[PDB]
Amino acid sequence: DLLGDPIVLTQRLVDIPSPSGQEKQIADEIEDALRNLNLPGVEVFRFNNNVLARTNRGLASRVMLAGHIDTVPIADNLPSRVEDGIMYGCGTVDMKSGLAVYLHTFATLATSTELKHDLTLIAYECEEVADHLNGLGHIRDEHPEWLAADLALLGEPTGGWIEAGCQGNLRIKVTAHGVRAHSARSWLGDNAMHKLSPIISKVAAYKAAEVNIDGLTYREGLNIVFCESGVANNVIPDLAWMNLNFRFAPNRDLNEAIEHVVETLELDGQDGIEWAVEDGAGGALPGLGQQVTSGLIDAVGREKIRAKFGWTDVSRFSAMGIPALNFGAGDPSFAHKRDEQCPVEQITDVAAILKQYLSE
Amino acid sequence: DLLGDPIVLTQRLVDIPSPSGQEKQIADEIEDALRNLNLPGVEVFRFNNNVLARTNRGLASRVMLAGHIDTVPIADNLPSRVEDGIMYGCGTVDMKSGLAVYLHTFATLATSTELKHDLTLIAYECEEVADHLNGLGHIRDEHPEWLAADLALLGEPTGGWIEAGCQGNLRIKVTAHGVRAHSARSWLGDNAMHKLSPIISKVAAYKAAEVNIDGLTYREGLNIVFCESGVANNVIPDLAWMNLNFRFAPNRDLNEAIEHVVETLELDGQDGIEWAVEDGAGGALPGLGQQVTSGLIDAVGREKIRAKFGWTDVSRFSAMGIPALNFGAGDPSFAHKRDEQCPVEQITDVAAILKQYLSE
Ligand SMILES: [Cl-]
Ligand SMILES: [Cl-]
Repeated sequence: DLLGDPIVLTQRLVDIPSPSGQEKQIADEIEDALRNLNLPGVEVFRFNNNVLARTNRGLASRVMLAGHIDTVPIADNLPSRVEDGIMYGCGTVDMKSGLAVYLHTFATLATSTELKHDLTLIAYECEEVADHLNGLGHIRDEHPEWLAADLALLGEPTGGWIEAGCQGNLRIKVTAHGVRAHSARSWLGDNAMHKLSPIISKVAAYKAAEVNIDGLTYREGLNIVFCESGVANNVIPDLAWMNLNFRFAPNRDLNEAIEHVVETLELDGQDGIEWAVEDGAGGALPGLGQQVTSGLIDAVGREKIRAKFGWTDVSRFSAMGIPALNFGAGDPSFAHKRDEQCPVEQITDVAAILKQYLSE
Repeated sequence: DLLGDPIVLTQRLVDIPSPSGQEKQIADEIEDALRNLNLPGVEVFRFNNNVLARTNRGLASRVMLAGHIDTVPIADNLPSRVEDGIMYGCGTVDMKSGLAVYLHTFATLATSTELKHDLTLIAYECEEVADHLNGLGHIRDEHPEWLAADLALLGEPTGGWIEAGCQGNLRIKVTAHGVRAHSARSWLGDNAMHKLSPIISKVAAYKAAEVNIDGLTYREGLNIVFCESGVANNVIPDLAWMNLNFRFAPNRDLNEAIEHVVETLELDGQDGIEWAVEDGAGGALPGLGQQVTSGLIDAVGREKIRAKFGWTDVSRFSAMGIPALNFGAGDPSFAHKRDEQCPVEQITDVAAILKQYLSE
């Protein structure tokens, strides 16, 4: 592992197969590439298949550099080979590029006297699987102190752009109960499916709330994504359920997001209707209006920064009270596509931006 | 085959296995039991596995006696054995009782000088299967003249009661089309499922119309019986469909029933929504207020006659412009139950009622 060059490290990390669960090797290499390379003041920490590292140069602000080392199950995309200006392979866009960059820059500026911000580097595992294996997850649960920082940056592929923060994510399953009866004697029973009619109506009528933050504009989303009901053409259904997916702006927290959905749809009070949260997640504030961030906005340009409507591990930091942004290489597409295309150029563009940000 | 006794014929017809498609034998026996028994003026007609027979004694009114000779697939219910006042077996309640009765009475009164009404007897096949194999169906299609009568009686199990007419049956499949999009960017797409919200609301708000006929009261039914939509928790569904089941009073015909549903739910005009009829069927008027029926009402009692909310082949006659009633033996339950229980008594009760009706 070089760490002396950005593009080489990428093609090096990509050629090391790391589909979720088997990040063992790529993790071990990164640890040893940092240890055998004896950077003074730099602390290396091995936690499962996560690799943490931090400097303690006193210093005012602190920047977090995080990225996942795992990939989606490989599909004839390894090893990698560069084809005239562009690198094809697996992971070239999903982190392994940004990861190479986040690693490279930390290896260099850790001992550079012109480092304006303390650095933490977290290369974590199992991002591509249920939130009970997530590397950042266990870290937050056992060693939260390591997450501490004044700004967090996630290597997620953004094509050199800054996709600031992320929106909260809430999935609720609304279930209506009735009683079976022959569809010709409907009155003898109670149509469960019809009970969702009022709740459905409010959802289809709901106009998503919208909020401005740091010059950015986040828009919410409330949609029915699953609706299943029925047992026979001549039987009044006694059971009907839905899946509501609520995407809330980073100015809300789960408890608020939940309370908003439950109040607006009147999930409590409606007889025969039960609801429950199947998945919840916090949003992420970009905090662009802070000095800790000033430099980075400049090294990228105010007109290359949009809001992230999706959800990334960026929230795990914002939960800790840490502003976070998505900043990586490769087009957001080719994400899990069986032909990840990453313009070899963006690798150096990003690495350049980071130095300008962390040196001014 | 006796035809000299009602209860014997029943236990005889039951012991002859006739699950849909194999009514061959039971059909052949009935034909030959009528032919070799040379009733003068009586015409016997063999059509597929249906057995028709009619008298032509001039006479004013004419009564139709119809019943299906087939059963639901047998399930350890044959042969049959009577257990102290009650007969257990397969078909003992689903027609084979009424069929025995309808046969018996036709064999007797066909040459009796005290027969007030001309008689047609139709013992048809494949009632227990899609309406493209139905015996009465093909008869109506090729030899409608045989269905001609002033009153029709179906041997369906009603436990000696008269279940008058039947309600129409309409199933429409409403389908909404949208466009896929990430549930966090819902605005980029169009939620198909939300498009059914207005139509669903009208259905859940619709109060079924209700009509009185001949002292009887029919109530309609409009219910969603199937609702399926969704492709992923993070994907705006582009496709959503429903199954509406409309049960209309016998004062409406299919074209009216359809037009009522389509107007009330505004199925035309709503953009992105297509609808289609999957199944339709006419209702059946009881016509109890007619002289042709006078006798039968008396031989049963005005307080043993209720309205049939379901649907029976009784409609196939009412379509021909012929009032029709459901009058059979055995409890309406035990219908397709793996233990058909028919009180051996009701066999003679019904046969008695019929004579009193057809002799006065
Ligand atoms: Cl996004
Ligand atoms: Cl009924």
